[PDB]
Amino acid sequence: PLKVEKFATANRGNGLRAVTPLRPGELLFRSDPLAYTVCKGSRGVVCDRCLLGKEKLMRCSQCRVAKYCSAKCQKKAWPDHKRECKCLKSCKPRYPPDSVRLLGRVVFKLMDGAPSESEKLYSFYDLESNINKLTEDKKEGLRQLVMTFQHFMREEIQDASQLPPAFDLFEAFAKVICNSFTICNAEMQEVGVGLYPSISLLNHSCDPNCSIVFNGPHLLLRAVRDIEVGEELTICYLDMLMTSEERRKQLRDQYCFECDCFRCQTQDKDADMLTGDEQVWKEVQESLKKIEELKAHWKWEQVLAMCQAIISSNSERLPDINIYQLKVLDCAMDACINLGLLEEALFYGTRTMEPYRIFFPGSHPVRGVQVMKVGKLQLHQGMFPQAMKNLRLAFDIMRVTHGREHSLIEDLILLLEECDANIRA
Ligand SMILES: C[S@@+](CC[C@H](N)C(=O)[O-])C[C@H]1O[C@@H](n2cnc3c(N)ncnc32)[C@H](O)[C@@H]1O
Ligand SMILES: O=C1Cc2cc(C(=O)NC3CCNCC3)ccc2N1
Ligand SMILES: O=C1Cc2cc(C(=O)NC3CCNCC3)ccc2N1
Ligand SMILES: [Zn+2]
Ligand SMILES: [Zn+2]
Ligand SMILES: [Zn+2]
Repeated sequence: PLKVEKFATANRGNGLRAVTPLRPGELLFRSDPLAYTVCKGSRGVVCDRCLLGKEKLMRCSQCRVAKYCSAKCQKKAWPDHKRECKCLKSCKPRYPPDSVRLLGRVVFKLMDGAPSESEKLYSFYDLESNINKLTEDKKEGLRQLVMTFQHFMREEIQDASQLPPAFDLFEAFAKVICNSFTICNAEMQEVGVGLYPSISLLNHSCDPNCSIVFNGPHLLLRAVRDIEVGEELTICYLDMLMTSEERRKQLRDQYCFECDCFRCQTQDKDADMLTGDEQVWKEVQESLKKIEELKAHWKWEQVLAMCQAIISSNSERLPDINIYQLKVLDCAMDACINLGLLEEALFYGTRTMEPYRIFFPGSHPVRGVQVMKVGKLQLHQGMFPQAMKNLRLAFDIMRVTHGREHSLIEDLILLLEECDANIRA
Protein backbone atom coordinates (compact mmCIF):
# COMPACT_ATOMS: atom_id res chain seq x y z
CA PRO A 1 0.00 0.00 0.00
CA LEU A 2 1.24 3.47 -0.93
CA LYS A 3 0.96 6.44 1.43
CA VAL A 4 -0.90 8.41 -1.28
CA GLU A 5 -3.84 7.72 -3.61
CA LYS A 6 -5.65 9.03 -6.59
CA PHE A 7 -9.03 10.59 -5.88
CA ALA A 8 -11.77 12.58 -7.54
CA THR A 9 -11.82 16.10 -6.16
CA ALA A 10 -14.89 18.26 -5.79
CA ASN A 11 -13.89 20.90 -8.32
CA ARG A 12 -10.41 20.39 -9.72
CA GLY A 13 -10.58 17.06 -11.48
CA ASN A 14 -8.53 14.20 -10.22
CA GLY A 15 -5.90 14.71 -7.55
CA LEU A 16 -3.59 12.93 -5.13
CA ARG A 17 -4.17 12.72 -1.40
CA ALA A 18 -2.42 11.40 1.67
CA VAL A 19 -3.91 8.17 3.11
CA THR A 20 -1.72 8.38 6.22
CA PRO A 21 0.05 11.35 7.92
CA LEU A 22 3.20 12.45 6.13
CA ARG A 23 6.24 14.19 7.54
CA PRO A 24 8.55 16.76 6.00
CA GLY A 25 11.03 15.16 3.65
CA GLU A 26 9.13 11.94 3.15
CA LEU A 27 9.63 10.38 -0.29
CA LEU A 28 6.17 9.88 -1.76
CA PHE A 29 6.90 8.76 -5.32
CA ARG A 30 9.69 8.59 -7.82
CA SER A 31 9.63 8.31 -11.54
CA ASP A 32 11.55 8.20 -14.74
CA PRO A 33 9.77 10.01 -17.60
CA LEU A 34 7.29 8.41 -19.91
CA ALA A 35 9.11 10.50 -22.54
CA TYR A 36 11.51 13.45 -22.42
CA THR A 37 13.73 15.57 -24.54
CA VAL A 38 16.37 18.25 -24.18
CA CYS A 39 14.89 21.72 -24.40
CA LYS A 40 15.45 24.17 -27.19
CA GLY A 41 18.07 26.33 -25.52
CA SER A 42 20.10 23.45 -24.19
CA ARG A 43 20.16 21.38 -27.38
CA GLY A 44 23.79 20.82 -28.28
CA VAL A 45 25.06 22.09 -24.93
CA VAL A 46 23.77 19.22 -22.74
CA CYS A 47 23.66 15.50 -23.43
CA ASP A 48 20.37 14.37 -24.88
CA ARG A 49 20.21 11.44 -22.44
CA CYS A 50 21.68 12.44 -19.10
CA LEU A 51 20.95 16.22 -19.43
CA LEU A 52 24.48 17.14 -18.22
CA GLY A 53 26.58 19.90 -19.73
CA LYS A 54 29.97 18.81 -21.03
CA GLU A 55 32.87 20.42 -22.85
CA LYS A 56 32.54 17.82 -25.56
CA LEU A 57 29.42 16.16 -26.94
CA MET A 58 29.48 13.70 -29.77
CA ARG A 59 26.86 14.02 -32.44
CA CYS A 60 24.59 11.16 -33.49
CA SER A 61 26.23 10.33 -36.81
CA GLN A 62 22.89 9.57 -38.54
CA CYS A 63 21.07 12.83 -37.73
CA ARG A 64 23.83 15.07 -36.38
CA VAL A 65 21.27 16.79 -34.07
CA ALA A 66 21.07 14.53 -31.04
CA LYS A 67 24.23 14.81 -29.04
CA TYR A 68 25.71 12.58 -26.33
CA CYS A 69 28.41 12.91 -23.67
CA SER A 70 29.50 9.31 -24.05
CA ALA A 71 29.02 5.94 -25.61
CA LYS A 72 27.11 4.96 -22.45
CA CYS A 73 24.58 7.68 -23.12
CA GLN A 74 24.27 7.07 -26.85
CA LYS A 75 23.61 3.36 -26.18
CA LYS A 76 21.21 3.85 -23.29
CA ALA A 77 19.34 6.47 -25.41
CA TRP A 78 19.13 4.55 -28.63
CA PRO A 79 15.90 2.62 -28.04
CA ASP A 80 14.03 5.91 -27.49
CA HIS A 81 15.89 7.99 -30.29
CA LYS A 82 15.92 5.32 -32.99
CA ARG A 83 12.60 6.30 -34.59
CA GLU A 84 12.99 10.22 -34.38
CA CYS A 85 16.50 10.48 -35.85
CA LYS A 86 15.45 10.43 -39.50
CA CYS A 87 12.89 13.18 -38.75
CA LEU A 88 15.45 15.47 -37.14
CA LYS A 89 17.89 15.08 -40.06
CA SER A 90 15.25 16.18 -42.64
CA CYS A 91 14.16 19.43 -40.91
CA LYS A 92 17.57 20.99 -40.16
CA PRO A 93 18.89 23.57 -40.70
CA ARG A 94 15.74 23.67 -38.62
CA TYR A 95 14.14 22.00 -35.64
CA PRO A 96 10.67 21.11 -34.39
CA PRO A 97 9.07 22.62 -31.28
CA ASP A 98 9.94 20.80 -28.08
CA SER A 99 6.29 19.72 -27.68
CA VAL A 100 6.38 18.03 -31.08
CA ARG A 101 9.62 16.12 -30.36
CA LEU A 102 8.17 15.15 -27.00
CA LEU A 103 4.86 13.87 -28.44
CA GLY A 104 6.85 11.96 -31.07
CA ARG A 105 8.55 10.06 -28.29
CA VAL A 106 5.27 9.41 -26.50
CA VAL A 107 3.72 8.04 -29.67
CA PHE A 108 6.69 5.64 -30.19
CA LYS A 109 6.98 4.76 -26.43
CA LEU A 110 3.31 3.70 -26.52
CA MET A 111 3.41 1.48 -29.68
CA ASP A 112 6.96 0.13 -29.32
CA GLY A 113 7.85 0.45 -25.66
CA ALA A 114 6.93 -1.78 -22.81
CA PRO A 115 4.38 -0.20 -20.47
CA SER A 116 5.91 2.52 -18.42
CA GLU A 117 6.30 2.60 -14.65
CA SER A 118 5.74 6.40 -14.93
CA GLU A 119 2.10 5.53 -15.55
CA LYS A 120 1.51 3.48 -12.39
CA LEU A 121 -1.02 5.90 -10.88
CA TYR A 122 -2.25 7.71 -13.96
CA SER A 123 -1.58 7.21 -17.65
CA PHE A 124 -1.16 9.32 -20.74
CA TYR A 125 -4.69 8.36 -21.69
CA ASP A 126 -6.01 9.72 -18.37
CA LEU A 127 -4.33 13.18 -18.60
CA GLU A 128 -6.37 16.33 -18.48
CA SER A 129 -6.75 18.21 -21.75
CA ASN A 130 -9.03 21.08 -20.70
CA ILE A 131 -10.53 20.92 -24.22
CA ASN A 132 -13.76 22.71 -23.24
CA LYS A 133 -11.81 25.62 -21.80
CA LEU A 134 -9.42 26.31 -24.67
CA THR A 135 -9.82 29.66 -26.33
CA GLU A 136 -9.89 30.09 -30.08
CA ASP A 137 -6.28 31.37 -30.04
CA LYS A 138 -5.05 28.30 -28.18
CA LYS A 139 -6.94 25.91 -30.41
CA GLU A 140 -5.33 27.54 -33.43
CA GLY A 141 -1.91 26.97 -31.87
CA LEU A 142 -2.76 23.31 -31.25
CA ARG A 143 -3.93 22.90 -34.85
CA GLN A 144 -0.51 24.18 -35.99
CA LEU A 145 1.29 21.77 -33.68
CA VAL A 146 -0.74 18.92 -35.17
CA MET A 147 0.30 19.95 -38.70
CA THR A 148 3.92 20.31 -37.60
CA PHE A 149 3.81 16.84 -36.06
CA GLN A 150 2.21 15.25 -39.12
CA HIS A 151 5.10 16.75 -41.24
CA PHE A 152 7.81 15.68 -38.74
CA MET A 153 6.58 12.12 -38.49
CA ARG A 154 5.52 11.59 -42.10
CA GLU A 155 8.82 9.67 -42.29
CA GLU A 156 7.88 7.22 -39.50
CA ILE A 157 4.10 7.70 -39.11
CA GLN A 158 1.81 8.03 -42.16
CA ASP A 159 -1.44 6.52 -40.84
CA ALA A 160 -3.45 5.24 -37.84
CA SER A 161 -1.27 2.06 -37.83
CA GLN A 162 1.76 3.87 -36.34
CA LEU A 163 -0.35 5.99 -33.88
CA PRO A 164 -1.98 4.36 -30.80
CA PRO A 165 -5.57 2.99 -30.68
CA ALA A 166 -8.07 5.88 -31.17
CA PHE A 167 -5.31 8.52 -30.98
CA ASP A 168 -6.34 12.11 -31.46
CA LEU A 169 -3.37 14.37 -32.07
CA PHE A 170 -5.24 17.55 -31.19
CA GLU A 171 -6.24 16.13 -27.77
CA ALA A 172 -2.71 14.74 -27.32
CA PHE A 173 -1.14 18.19 -27.80
CA ALA A 174 -3.76 19.63 -25.43
CA LYS A 175 -2.57 17.11 -22.83
CA VAL A 176 1.08 18.00 -23.54
CA ILE A 177 0.40 21.77 -22.84
CA CYS A 178 -0.87 21.30 -19.34
CA ASN A 179 1.11 18.21 -18.30
CA SER A 180 4.66 18.94 -19.54
CA PHE A 181 7.30 19.19 -16.80
CA THR A 182 10.31 21.41 -17.23
CA ILE A 183 13.32 19.30 -16.16
CA CYS A 184 16.00 21.26 -14.28
CA ASN A 185 19.59 20.28 -13.73
CA ALA A 186 21.31 20.08 -10.31
CA GLU A 187 22.02 23.86 -10.54
CA MET A 188 18.33 24.57 -11.36
CA GLN A 189 18.98 25.47 -15.02
CA GLU A 190 16.09 24.41 -17.27
CA VAL A 191 17.50 21.66 -19.55
CA GLY A 192 14.61 19.37 -20.68
CA VAL A 193 10.91 18.72 -20.89
CA GLY A 194 9.13 15.54 -20.01
CA LEU A 195 5.89 13.72 -19.23
CA TYR A 196 5.48 12.04 -15.84
CA PRO A 197 1.85 11.04 -15.88
CA SER A 198 1.53 9.82 -12.28
CA ILE A 199 3.02 13.12 -11.06
CA SER A 200 0.50 14.98 -13.22
CA LEU A 201 -2.14 13.93 -10.71
CA LEU A 202 -0.94 16.65 -8.35
CA ASN A 203 -2.96 19.82 -8.40
CA HIS A 204 -1.35 23.26 -7.98
CA SER A 205 -0.97 25.58 -5.08
CA CYS A 206 1.03 28.80 -4.73
CA ASP A 207 1.72 27.51 -1.12
CA PRO A 208 2.13 23.79 -1.70
CA ASN A 209 2.67 20.91 0.67
CA CYS A 210 4.92 18.83 -1.64
CA SER A 211 7.76 19.48 -4.03
CA ILE A 212 9.40 17.80 -6.97
CA VAL A 213 13.07 17.73 -7.77
CA PHE A 214 15.03 16.32 -10.67
CA ASN A 215 18.19 14.22 -10.58
CA GLY A 216 18.93 14.06 -14.30
CA PRO A 217 15.64 12.86 -15.91
CA HIS A 218 14.62 11.16 -12.67
CA LEU A 219 11.90 12.86 -10.59
CA LEU A 220 11.50 12.65 -6.77
CA LEU A 221 8.24 13.80 -5.14
CA ARG A 222 8.58 14.73 -1.43
CA ALA A 223 6.40 16.20 1.28
CA VAL A 224 7.76 19.55 2.37
CA ARG A 225 5.75 19.99 5.54
CA ASP A 226 3.51 17.92 7.78
CA ILE A 227 0.46 16.64 5.93
CA GLU A 228 -2.67 15.30 7.60
CA VAL A 229 -4.56 12.13 6.59
CA GLY A 230 -6.88 12.83 3.70
CA GLU A 231 -5.20 16.15 2.79
CA GLU A 232 -4.79 16.80 -0.92
CA LEU A 233 -1.19 16.86 -2.09
CA THR A 234 -0.13 19.93 -4.09
CA ILE A 235 2.92 21.27 -5.87
CA CYS A 236 3.60 24.73 -7.22
CA TYR A 237 3.50 24.74 -11.02
CA LEU A 238 5.18 28.11 -11.15
CA ASP A 239 8.36 30.14 -10.49
CA MET A 240 8.10 31.75 -7.05
CA LEU A 241 9.32 35.12 -8.29
CA MET A 242 5.95 36.15 -9.73
CA THR A 243 3.18 38.48 -8.64
CA SER A 244 -0.32 37.17 -8.27
CA GLU A 245 -1.30 38.91 -11.60
CA GLU A 246 1.57 37.10 -13.33
CA ARG A 247 0.63 33.81 -11.77
CA ARG A 248 -2.98 34.32 -12.81
CA LYS A 249 -1.93 34.80 -16.45
CA GLN A 250 0.17 31.72 -16.61
CA LEU A 251 -2.37 29.51 -14.80
CA ARG A 252 -5.08 30.66 -17.19
CA ASP A 253 -2.99 30.52 -20.36
CA GLN A 254 -1.28 27.19 -19.73
CA TYR A 255 -3.55 25.37 -17.24
CA CYS A 256 -7.03 26.83 -17.77
CA PHE A 257 -7.88 27.53 -14.15
CA GLU A 258 -8.42 30.29 -11.64
CA CYS A 259 -6.33 29.77 -8.47
CA ASP A 260 -8.29 30.03 -5.21
CA CYS A 261 -5.34 29.51 -2.88
CA PHE A 262 -5.01 31.83 0.10
CA ARG A 263 -1.98 33.54 -1.39
CA CYS A 264 -3.98 34.52 -4.44
CA GLN A 265 -6.96 35.61 -2.26
CA THR A 266 -4.66 37.93 -0.20
CA GLN A 267 -2.29 39.04 -3.00
CA ASP A 268 0.45 37.84 -0.58
CA LYS A 269 3.80 39.65 -1.23
CA ASP A 270 2.77 41.48 -4.39
CA ALA A 271 3.54 44.95 -3.23
CA ASP A 272 6.96 43.95 -1.68
CA MET A 273 7.89 42.37 -4.99
CA LEU A 274 7.61 45.65 -6.85
CA THR A 275 9.50 48.06 -4.60
CA GLY A 276 11.82 50.69 -6.10
CA ASP A 277 11.57 53.10 -9.02
CA GLU A 278 9.06 52.03 -11.63
CA GLN A 279 11.02 53.54 -14.53
CA VAL A 280 13.89 51.30 -13.66
CA TRP A 281 12.10 48.02 -12.85
CA LYS A 282 9.87 48.27 -15.90
CA GLU A 283 13.00 48.59 -18.06
CA VAL A 284 14.65 45.69 -16.17
CA GLN A 285 11.58 43.54 -16.69
CA GLU A 286 11.90 44.28 -20.43
CA SER A 287 15.67 43.51 -20.45
CA LEU A 288 15.06 40.20 -18.67
CA LYS A 289 13.31 38.89 -21.81
CA LYS A 290 16.65 38.98 -23.60
CA ILE A 291 18.71 38.01 -20.58
CA GLU A 292 16.56 34.92 -19.94
CA GLU A 293 16.77 33.87 -23.60
CA LEU A 294 20.56 34.18 -23.53
CA LYS A 295 20.71 32.18 -20.29
CA ALA A 296 18.48 29.46 -21.75
CA HIS A 297 21.10 29.11 -24.51
CA TRP A 298 23.97 29.08 -22.02
CA LYS A 299 25.43 32.30 -23.48
CA TRP A 300 27.04 33.30 -20.19
CA GLU A 301 29.37 36.09 -21.33
CA GLN A 302 26.39 37.89 -22.91
CA VAL A 303 24.20 37.29 -19.90
CA LEU A 304 26.84 38.68 -17.59
CA ALA A 305 27.40 41.82 -19.61
CA MET A 306 23.70 42.63 -19.67
CA CYS A 307 23.32 41.95 -15.99
CA GLN A 308 26.36 44.07 -15.00
CA ALA A 309 24.86 47.01 -16.93
CA ILE A 310 21.90 46.83 -14.55
CA ILE A 311 23.49 45.77 -11.24
CA SER A 312 26.32 48.31 -11.49
CA SER A 313 24.45 50.90 -13.57
CA ASN A 314 25.60 54.48 -13.47
CA SER A 315 21.89 55.24 -13.46
CA GLU A 316 19.28 54.53 -10.75
CA ARG A 317 19.26 51.11 -9.10
CA LEU A 318 16.70 48.80 -7.53
CA PRO A 319 16.38 47.06 -4.16
CA ASP A 320 17.39 43.41 -4.23
CA ILE A 321 13.90 42.37 -3.07
CA ASN A 322 12.42 43.76 -6.30
CA ILE A 323 11.76 40.53 -8.17
CA TYR A 324 13.15 41.78 -11.46
CA GLN A 325 16.35 42.97 -9.80
CA LEU A 326 16.50 39.64 -7.98
CA LYS A 327 16.24 37.67 -11.23
CA VAL A 328 19.08 39.79 -12.69
CA LEU A 329 21.27 39.02 -9.65
CA ASP A 330 20.57 35.35 -9.96
CA CYS A 331 21.33 35.28 -13.74
CA ALA A 332 24.56 37.16 -13.03
CA MET A 333 25.53 34.75 -10.25
CA ASP A 334 24.98 31.70 -12.53
CA ALA A 335 26.83 33.39 -15.40
CA CYS A 336 29.77 34.08 -13.09
CA ILE A 337 29.82 30.51 -11.75
CA ASN A 338 29.86 29.11 -15.29
CA LEU A 339 32.61 31.54 -16.34
CA GLY A 340 34.76 30.77 -13.26
CA LEU A 341 34.33 34.32 -11.85
CA LEU A 342 33.79 33.04 -8.39
CA GLU A 343 34.45 36.18 -6.37
CA GLU A 344 31.94 38.08 -8.39
CA ALA A 345 29.46 35.24 -8.28
CA LEU A 346 29.59 35.37 -4.45
CA PHE A 347 28.75 39.10 -4.32
CA TYR A 348 25.65 38.62 -6.42
CA GLY A 349 24.71 35.32 -4.72
CA THR A 350 25.02 36.64 -1.22
CA ARG A 351 22.72 39.56 -2.12
CA THR A 352 20.01 37.05 -3.12
CA MET A 353 20.03 35.24 0.27
CA GLU A 354 17.56 37.35 2.23
CA PRO A 355 15.18 37.89 -0.69
CA TYR A 356 15.22 34.13 -1.26
CA ARG A 357 14.45 33.50 2.41
CA ILE A 358 11.35 35.71 1.99
CA PHE A 359 10.14 34.47 -1.38
CA PHE A 360 10.83 30.71 -0.97
CA PRO A 361 9.29 30.03 2.40
CA GLY A 362 9.53 26.75 4.24
CA SER A 363 11.57 24.13 2.37
CA HIS A 364 11.93 24.88 -1.33
CA PRO A 365 14.53 23.12 -3.49
CA VAL A 366 15.41 26.27 -5.42
CA ARG A 367 16.36 28.00 -2.16
CA GLY A 368 18.28 24.99 -0.95
CA VAL A 369 20.34 24.94 -4.11
CA GLN A 370 20.97 28.70 -4.06
CA VAL A 371 22.17 28.61 -0.46
CA MET A 372 24.40 25.63 -1.31
CA LYS A 373 25.92 27.61 -4.23
CA VAL A 374 26.74 30.51 -1.97
CA GLY A 375 28.23 28.27 0.70
CA LYS A 376 30.33 26.51 -1.91
CA LEU A 377 31.61 29.83 -3.18
CA GLN A 378 32.51 30.90 0.33
CA LEU A 379 34.21 27.59 1.08
CA HIS A 380 36.46 27.84 -1.91
CA GLN A 381 37.41 31.45 -1.01
CA GLY A 382 38.35 30.30 2.50
CA MET A 383 35.49 32.08 4.24
CA PHE A 384 34.90 29.14 6.54
CA PRO A 385 32.54 30.47 9.24
CA GLN A 386 30.28 31.97 6.58
CA ALA A 387 30.45 28.84 4.44
CA MET A 388 29.61 26.58 7.33
CA LYS A 389 26.51 28.63 8.23
CA ASN A 390 25.28 28.44 4.62
CA LEU A 391 26.12 24.81 4.02
CA ARG A 392 24.27 23.89 7.23
CA LEU A 393 21.26 25.90 6.08
CA ALA A 394 21.37 24.33 2.64
CA PHE A 395 21.36 20.92 4.32
CA ASP A 396 18.44 21.91 6.59
CA ILE A 397 16.46 22.64 3.39
CA MET A 398 17.79 19.98 1.05
CA ARG A 399 17.45 17.08 3.49
CA VAL A 400 13.71 17.79 3.05
CA THR A 401 13.53 18.81 -0.62
CA HIS A 402 16.17 16.49 -2.13
CA GLY A 403 16.82 13.75 0.42
CA ARG A 404 19.22 10.87 0.50
CA GLU A 405 18.00 9.52 -2.84
CA HIS A 406 19.27 12.62 -4.64
CA SER A 407 22.98 12.66 -5.59
CA LEU A 408 23.37 16.35 -4.78
CA ILE A 409 22.94 15.59 -1.08
CA GLU A 410 26.08 13.43 -1.19
CA ASP A 411 27.96 16.40 -2.74
CA LEU A 412 26.65 18.69 -0.02
CA ILE A 413 27.69 16.31 2.76
CA LEU A 414 31.26 16.33 1.35
CA LEU A 415 31.31 20.15 1.44
CA LEU A 416 30.07 20.12 5.03
CA GLU A 417 32.82 17.69 6.07
CA GLU A 418 35.47 19.79 4.24
CA CYS A 419 34.30 22.99 5.86
CA ASP A 420 34.02 21.43 9.31
CA ALA A 421 37.68 20.56 9.22
CA ASN A 422 38.49 24.33 9.17
CA ILE A 423 36.10 25.51 11.84
CA ARG A 424 36.11 22.60 14.31
CA ALA A 425 37.47 23.18 17.77
C1 LIG B 1 -1.34 18.55 -14.20
S1 LIG B 1 -3.03 18.45 -14.10
C2 LIG B 1 -3.43 18.05 -12.44
C3 LIG B 1 -4.43 16.86 -12.35
C4 LIG B 1 -5.82 17.14 -12.89
N1 LIG B 1 -6.73 17.75 -11.90
C5 LIG B 1 -6.45 15.93 -13.56
O1 LIG B 1 -7.65 15.67 -13.29
O2 LIG B 1 -5.73 15.26 -14.35
C6 LIG B 1 -3.38 20.14 -14.27
C7 LIG B 1 -4.86 20.52 -14.38
O3 LIG B 1 -5.53 20.34 -13.10
C8 LIG B 1 -6.43 21.41 -12.84
N2 LIG B 1 -5.85 22.14 -11.69
C9 LIG B 1 -4.61 22.00 -11.13
N3 LIG B 1 -4.52 22.73 -10.02
C10 LIG B 1 -5.73 23.37 -9.85
C11 LIG B 1 -6.23 24.28 -8.85
N4 LIG B 1 -5.48 24.67 -7.83
N5 LIG B 1 -7.50 24.73 -9.00
C12 LIG B 1 -8.22 24.30 -10.06
N6 LIG B 1 -7.85 23.43 -11.02
C13 LIG B 1 -6.60 22.96 -10.91
C14 LIG B 1 -6.48 22.16 -14.15
O4 LIG B 1 -7.49 21.52 -14.97
C15 LIG B 1 -5.10 21.97 -14.71
O5 LIG B 1 -4.96 22.25 -16.09
O1 LIG C 1 1.45 18.06 -14.77
C1 LIG C 1 2.24 18.95 -14.53
C2 LIG C 1 3.13 19.65 -15.51
C3 LIG C 1 3.95 20.56 -14.67
C4 LIG C 1 5.00 21.40 -14.97
C5 LIG C 1 5.62 22.12 -13.93
C6 LIG C 1 6.77 22.97 -14.33
O2 LIG C 1 7.54 22.58 -15.23
N1 LIG C 1 7.08 24.11 -13.69
C7 LIG C 1 8.23 24.96 -14.08
C8 LIG C 1 9.51 24.42 -13.49
C9 LIG C 1 10.67 25.34 -13.81
N2 LIG C 1 10.40 26.72 -13.40
C10 LIG C 1 9.20 27.27 -14.00
C11 LIG C 1 8.00 26.40 -13.64
C12 LIG C 1 5.24 21.89 -12.60
C13 LIG C 1 4.19 21.04 -12.27
C14 LIG C 1 3.59 20.37 -13.34
N3 LIG C 1 2.55 19.45 -13.28
O1 LIG D 1 -6.28 2.99 2.68
C1 LIG D 1 -6.75 3.98 2.95
C2 LIG D 1 -7.54 4.82 1.95
C3 LIG D 1 -7.88 6.04 2.77
C4 LIG D 1 -8.61 7.15 2.38
C5 LIG D 1 -8.76 8.17 3.32
C6 LIG D 1 -9.57 9.37 2.98
O2 LIG D 1 -10.25 9.38 1.98
N1 LIG D 1 -9.56 10.34 3.98
C7 LIG D 1 -10.34 11.56 4.11
C8 LIG D 1 -10.34 12.66 3.09
C9 LIG D 1 -11.14 13.87 3.57
N2 LIG D 1 -10.92 14.32 4.95
C10 LIG D 1 -10.92 13.27 5.95
C11 LIG D 1 -10.12 12.05 5.53
C12 LIG D 1 -8.28 8.03 4.64
C13 LIG D 1 -7.54 6.90 5.02
C14 LIG D 1 -7.38 5.92 4.06
N3 LIG D 1 -6.70 4.70 4.17
ZN1 LIG E 1 25.18 11.81 -21.10
ZN1 LIG F 1 20.20 10.54 -34.64
ZN1 LIG G 1 -2.69 30.68 -5.87
